[PDB]
Amino acid sequence: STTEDLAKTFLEKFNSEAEELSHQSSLASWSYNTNITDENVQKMNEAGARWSAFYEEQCKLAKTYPLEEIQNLTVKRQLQALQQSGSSVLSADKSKRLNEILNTMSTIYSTGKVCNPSNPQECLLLEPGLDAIMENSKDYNQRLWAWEGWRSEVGKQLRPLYEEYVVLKNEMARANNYEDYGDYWRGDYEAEGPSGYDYSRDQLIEDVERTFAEIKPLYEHLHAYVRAKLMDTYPSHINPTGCLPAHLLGDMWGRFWTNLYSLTVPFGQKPNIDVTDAMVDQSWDAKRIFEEAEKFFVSVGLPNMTQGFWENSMLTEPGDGRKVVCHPTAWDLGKGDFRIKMCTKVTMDDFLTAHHEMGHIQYDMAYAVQPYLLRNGANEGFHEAVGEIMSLSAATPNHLKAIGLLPPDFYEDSETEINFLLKQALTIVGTLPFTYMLEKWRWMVFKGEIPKEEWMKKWWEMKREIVGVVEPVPHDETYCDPAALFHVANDYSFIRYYTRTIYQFQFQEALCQTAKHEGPLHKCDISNSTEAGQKLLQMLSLGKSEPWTLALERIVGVKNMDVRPLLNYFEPLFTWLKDQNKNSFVGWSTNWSPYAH
Amino acid sequence: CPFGEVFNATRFASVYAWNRKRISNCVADYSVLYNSASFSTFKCYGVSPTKLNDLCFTNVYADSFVIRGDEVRQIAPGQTGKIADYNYKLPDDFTGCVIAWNSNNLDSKVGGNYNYLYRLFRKSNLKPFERDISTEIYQAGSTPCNGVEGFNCYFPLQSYGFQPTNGVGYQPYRVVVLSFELLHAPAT
Ligand SMILES: *[C@@H]1O[C@H](CO)[C@@H](O)[C@H](O)[C@H]1NC(C)=O
Ligand SMILES: [Zn+2]
Repeated sequence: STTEDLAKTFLEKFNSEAEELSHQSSLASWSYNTNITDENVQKMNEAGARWSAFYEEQCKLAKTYPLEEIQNLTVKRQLQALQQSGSSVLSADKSKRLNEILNTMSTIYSTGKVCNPSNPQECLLLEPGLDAIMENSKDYNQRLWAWEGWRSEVGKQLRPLYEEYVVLKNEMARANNYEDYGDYWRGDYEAEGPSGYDYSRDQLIEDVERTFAEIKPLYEHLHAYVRAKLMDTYPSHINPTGCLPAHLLGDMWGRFWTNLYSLTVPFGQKPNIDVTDAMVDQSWDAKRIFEEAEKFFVSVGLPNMTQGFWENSMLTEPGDGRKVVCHPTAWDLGKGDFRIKMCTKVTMDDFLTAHHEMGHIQYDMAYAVQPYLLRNGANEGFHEAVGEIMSLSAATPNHLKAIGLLPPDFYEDSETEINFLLKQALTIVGTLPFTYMLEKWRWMVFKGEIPKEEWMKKWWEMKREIVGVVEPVPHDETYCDPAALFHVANDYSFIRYYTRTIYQFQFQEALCQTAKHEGPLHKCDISNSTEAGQKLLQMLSLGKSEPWTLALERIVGVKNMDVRPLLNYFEPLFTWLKDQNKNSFVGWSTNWSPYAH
Repeated sequence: CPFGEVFNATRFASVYAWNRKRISNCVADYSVLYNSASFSTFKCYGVSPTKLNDLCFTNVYADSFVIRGDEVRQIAPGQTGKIADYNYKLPDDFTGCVIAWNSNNLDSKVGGNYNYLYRLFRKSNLKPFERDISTEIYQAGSTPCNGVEGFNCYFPLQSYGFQPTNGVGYQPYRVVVLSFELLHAPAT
């Protein structure tokens, strides 16, 4: 018949068998994650073997149906997903070598130690030893030997592997009609959907650059406030108009500035709002936390949790001797089976992560109506943005008062509110230049615009100019400091952390305007707005069945990234920061080095 | 009449090879059926559920099978979908009652129950009350299959997977379709 008639029939066979094999892998992996067992490791790996094998043959078959021969977009979108397969095109010897490199990098990253020059008996792994330093130490020299040792022990080992990684990954990518490996990664944002919902892979760079330009003023002022407060701790080594030295940033890479809060808090005489104590005095348990998250989604008109959700989840660490993995996850096991795995504790943190993880489950439930292959977030950024805005609402003092964890007469001081926004910014605004600059480097390396003889030269040029961060020690081309971060050594794209941050405030602002919340965006709670819930469901139910541009338009009214909601969220902190900075320099010189003398 | 060997039967049929039992020459008590509240679906077509207990009919057919909870909507006149089109079809002029109940406790196993099947492909839609039990390879394109699976050549049956942890829409439902014929024969 038609190519399209055959594709539909092909997809129908795929869907029915894929839903079996995918479900059995989910079930087997759930058994392992809720009972770590050498047997459950076997059952898990075999279920993933059957599922991987089938999925691979089926991607090959999908290529027999040329997309140009296919009218229906829903059929087209499913085939498109199937026939982006990977390094299958790569020769067997090159494919075997790429995997060798990939595993070697991951293993020297996960096992490398760094020894104290002061005590050779003290050789720490990143976790827990070096992370403890980089997140807690206020001693310039301690942080420095941790920071430099890591980038020299493991980073130097990674250097020649990463050169071969780029060459091979690029070879695979070009043999798949992609310009380079970076252009392949930008594939996740491509949209060839209806009307003016189309989006090219090259547009992503343009949109990440236009939006970043709009964020830099806010960042520059956050950067100058933090620089001034770090002068009070490292007077010898902080220049009032220079970049910040890279090892003083509160983690190994400066990826987040969250751990600079004790050094930089605006009003250290004010405590954080922390309803943990109220939860213990009201005798909350894990069941009460998830019951309250459930009430929240029902208040905006979304479904309850399923009965199997309550019966089959693991909302509490087991005490039957079963060893489990405690990291919080939300599971869409297939065939109507939705679960959460969490070692829930009676704290404000775990109360907020439960709303976050239940947000994932709500997205999963909404797009279960879609065909198997379209059962996902509109793009790689959507799922977390959705989970995150549930946290934003659940944490607001308005919501905590309605829930009863805050007294009905509670009033937030302007100082407490500035304290809170500043902590938000150290995490949310602080990572935006880091994230953009990292992926911009990788994009340019894959593109061949940064030759290997200039890799570390350009890495630190862009870290100085874009991030305002300067290396404490010069680093020649024996180094490979980008690979010294987990995601780079383990072959994960990074731009998702940038885009989801922008989406999340676009989502939150559009729902808050729908709920007709008046006042500052950062105080908004969408609870009890069924209008807001409907607008939300308009997007969630689509899954990946439409261009992400249209999915975005359904909830926020525009079809692209816009940073104004992010800036609106932080506008109180912004005008405060400008006042604080009025007698200091704002911006930074790209020439001063901590080692220039 | 012996509604108890169909309804409370131990084993049920896959939807594609659905079972049929003739009920005739029979003292017919329909109150016991609509008095049991285990049934999740009890839609009647033509006849009224209570008013059914006082009507007399020429013969009664009791078709029984197992499907997924999501598909119980298809066992109704005027429906489309894989079940209504390829497995069990009700006439637009149907007179009778569709009775369904969740059977997760019986029909779903840990690790999965794959014994219940449904037909995935067919060259055309079933006629009302047709029963296709063939297993010829479905030939989707011009190239022939020669009795073996291959490119564009699919085995036409497919298993349900019934694990007890499935959501309600994916849980096994036992269905009984009661067909009442009124004219062109004497009553029974
Ligand atoms: C079996 O089902 C019938 C419904 O026709 C019911 O009357 C009977 O009570 C059931 N069996 C037993 C042992 O109760
Ligand atoms: Zn999440």
